[PDB]
Formats: sequence, C-alpha cells, structure tokens
Amino acid sequence: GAMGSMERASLIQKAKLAEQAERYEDMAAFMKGAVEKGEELSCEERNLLSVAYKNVVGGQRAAWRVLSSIEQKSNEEGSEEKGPEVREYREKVETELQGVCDTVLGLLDSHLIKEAGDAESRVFYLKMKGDYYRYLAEVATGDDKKRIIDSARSAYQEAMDISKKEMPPTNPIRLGLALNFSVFHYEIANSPEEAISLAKTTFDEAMADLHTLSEDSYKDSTLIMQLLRDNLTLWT
Amino acid sequence: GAMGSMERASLIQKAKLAEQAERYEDMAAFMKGAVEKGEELSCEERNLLSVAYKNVVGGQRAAWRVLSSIEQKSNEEGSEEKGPEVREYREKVETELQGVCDTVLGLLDSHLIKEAGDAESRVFYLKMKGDYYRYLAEVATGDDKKRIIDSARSAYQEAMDISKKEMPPTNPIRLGLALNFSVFHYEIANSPEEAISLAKTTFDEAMADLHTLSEDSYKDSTLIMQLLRDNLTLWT
Amino acid sequence: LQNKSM
Amino acid sequence: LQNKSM
Ligand SMILES: [Ca+2]
Ligand SMILES: [Ca+2]
Ligand SMILES: [Mg+2]
Ligand SMILES: [Mg+2]
Ligand SMILES: [Mg+2]
Ligand SMILES: [Mg+2]
Ligand SMILES: [Mg+2]
Ligand SMILES: [Mg+2]
Repeated sequence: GAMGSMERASLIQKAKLAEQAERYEDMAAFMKGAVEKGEELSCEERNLLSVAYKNVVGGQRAAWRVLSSIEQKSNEEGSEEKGPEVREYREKVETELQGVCDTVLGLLDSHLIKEAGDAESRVFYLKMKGDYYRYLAEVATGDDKKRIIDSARSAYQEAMDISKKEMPPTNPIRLGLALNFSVFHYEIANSPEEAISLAKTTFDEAMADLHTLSEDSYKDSTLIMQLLRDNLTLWT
Repeated sequence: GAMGSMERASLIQKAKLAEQAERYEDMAAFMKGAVEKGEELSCEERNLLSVAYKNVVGGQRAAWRVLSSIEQKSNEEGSEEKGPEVREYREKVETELQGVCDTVLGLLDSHLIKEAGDAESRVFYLKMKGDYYRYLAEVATGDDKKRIIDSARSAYQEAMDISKKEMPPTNPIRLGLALNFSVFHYEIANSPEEAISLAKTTFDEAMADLHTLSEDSYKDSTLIMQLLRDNLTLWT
Repeated sequence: LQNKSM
Repeated sequence: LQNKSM
C-alpha cells in the first residue's frame, strides 16, 4: 500500500491535518494506512477513521442521488431520449461508492472487528459494518439486494445486543447506533413502525438516564437525542 | 487519454451532469477530454471548462492556505517541534495544486489560445492563463517566482489590451478580467495602488455604459461591478 | 427533509 | 475578508 512506508503516528498526524483542511479523501487514505499497520485503534483514532469515510461516502451518496433523480425523470412518459450518458455516469459514481464501501468493510473484516473486545470498540465497528452495508443497500437493485440488506441488519443487531448489555442508555455510541438502525428500518427495510418504535424507546430510556451525567456528557447525549427527535417529527 | 474513446458531445453532457452533482474533479476530466478532441470551444463550453477547474483548484488553494498557516505557526518562537509531517503534507497539496495549474496551462498552450481569434474567446483564455499563473504565484517561493509572476502579468496584460479595444466596458469577461488583474496587483505584485486604480476606473467606466444594456445584461454586469466595489471597500 | 444519521 | 475574483 502507498502508505506502507509512513509511520503510524505520522499517518494519524496527517489525518488530523487533512480534517482541518477538509481534505477527506486524503484523511481516509491516511487512516486506511494507519489501520493496515495492524495495531488496534484508540477511541480518537476510531473516530478519525469514521469521520474520514463518512465524509467521502457522504459526498458520493449525495451525487448518486442527484444523478439517480435525473435518470428517473429521463424514464418518465414524454421525456426525450438523450442516450446512455445519464445511466453511464450514474453507474460510474455508483461503482466508486461501492468501492469505498467495500474498502471500509474490508478493513473491518481484516481485522478490526475480530481484535475488538471492549464494548466501545466492538459496538463502534459493528455499527460501521451496518452503516456501510446500508449504503450498499441504498443503491442495490439486483440478485444480492436481499442479502445486502440482511448483512446490514445482522451487523446492527449484533451491535445493538452488545450495546444494551454493556453500555448505559445515554452512551453516544449506543444512541448513534440506535439512530442509524432506526433509519435502516425506515429507509431500507420498509419498516417505518419498527423505525418509530426504536427511536422512541431509545429517546425515552436516554431521557431517564440523563440525571446520572456530568454537564459535558449531558451535552453529548442530548445532541444525539435531538436527532432521534428530528426523525420522529419527520416520520410521524 | 482516458476520455479518448468518448464522444465529444457525451463528454459535454456528462460535464453538465457532474456540475449538477457537484463532482468537479469529474467535470474537469470530462472537459479536458472535450478540449483534447481538438475542436474549438463554444461560449458555453468555455465556461464549463472554467467552472470545473476553478472549483478544483479553489478547494486545493483553500486547503493549502490552512496547511501553510499551521506550518507558519509551527515556526514561531516557542512552538514545539512536531517533525516533518506538516511540511510534507503542505508539499503534497502544493504539488497537486501545481499539477492542476500545469494541466490547465497545457490545454491553453495546446492549443486553445492559438486557435482563438474572436475577442470573447481570446480574452477568456488569456484571462485563464493569467489566473492559473497567479495561483502558481500564490505558492511560489524559489528561483522562478519572479518569472511566474511576470507570466501572469503578461497574460493579463495581453487580455486587457484586447478587451479594451474590442469589448464594451460592461462586458462581463472584460469586467472579470479587470477584477482578477486588480487582485493580481494587490495580492501578488505588491502594488495596492495599481490594484485600487484599476478597480475604480473599471467600475466607473462600466457605470457610464450601463444605460446601453438590456435588463438581463444590466444584471450580469452589475453583479461583477459589485465585486469590484467589495474589493475597493476591503482595500481602502 | 433527510433522515438524520450519525 | 478575502479578495473577490471570478
Ligand atoms: Ca483487543
Ligand atoms: Ca478560431
Ligand atoms: Mg513504526
Ligand atoms: Mg461515465
Ligand atoms: Mg451498478
Ligand atoms: Mg466523434
Ligand atoms: Mg504527505
Ligand atoms: Mg513545493
């Protein structure tokens, strides 16, 4: 790999510089190199990895949605024929998005998840596995769509089981996992009632645990609780 | 080139899709392929080329400025030594920025400028040559800094001479050229008085020509005149 | 609007 | 602020 000759600490240092410069493709490549050094990742390092790829795939997903919309319009009644270009370019962006998802999933499988033993790291990585299968599911249309969806579900479910046993209801990772699993139910699995029930129960159980928290932790938790509330207001 | 097998019209079509998706690296590669087909560019096609590379290099310049600031701070009195990483990563971004500038200048030299005979196309391309030498000048520090600066100046000057002879004072290309040449004087050539004089005279001569214009042209011209005013307010 | 995720 | 260019 092109990062094989750079020190682990230098890769982390440059990942932080890339974030400051909003160079998220660079940031992702640096953190991929850090992961490939083979040592487990600290809490801060895990969040550098997630920030980098979240931003990269976020831009690809937004672009895919623009192109997919143009493509759907082109196939309505009365739309003039413009050739294969829209499909081709949507396919180009889709393939690059799938490549990024495959890269993240490959890092999780080789070998982040199997070495992660603490609840905070294991839940974090399983949530990530669910997230990137969900992004694959957003663009899937063929023979493997159902297996892609079930792979996202299974990863989210394993993470949920651990988080409920090992973390308090206000833990930001637990809350973000539940938020995203709820979105999976609503957007991918055609299960809006499950999405709503999960978001409500997660919100209510966190509300009842806020009294245990410091001011700084209270801020961290209520920020994510508001996102659950935003979705409930959108969905109901 | 990787775009050699794609139709000129398809490359233009996909450049417009990439703009809609805010995929400016793709947009630039598509328009580079279109230029390399060897035919002259229409007014719309020229502006697709400029939009694409303006956005690509704009992101690189913003990132370079972030990193350069961090690097300058690292070299102040009392700053802890953190190793070569900041310089290395600034150099990495700088080299990619220079590569993009070289690519644009190469397209202008082979062979957009020499085939451009109408004032609107020739001024447009010479302004672009000035702009991308200016971006090279922003990061230049060595033996060739003075020659880089003079290359920007010479291209801007040739474009100015043509624009004054062949275009009305409200022409948006003429106005944008003068705006950018004024910025060159202020930011690159250490000539704030020249920058101010040029911006004022350009603004005043355009003001006196607005009466000749349609409502739509009046909007186009006054938009750029406001940018001249913004700079004058910042600089005085 | 869009679904919120983190 | 930043210099305006176009
Ligand atoms: Ca371990
Ligand atoms: Ca010609
Ligand atoms: Mg080492
Ligand atoms: Mg394509
Ligand atoms: Mg496909
Ligand atoms: Mg042809
Ligand atoms: Mg570097
Ligand atoms: Mg250099």
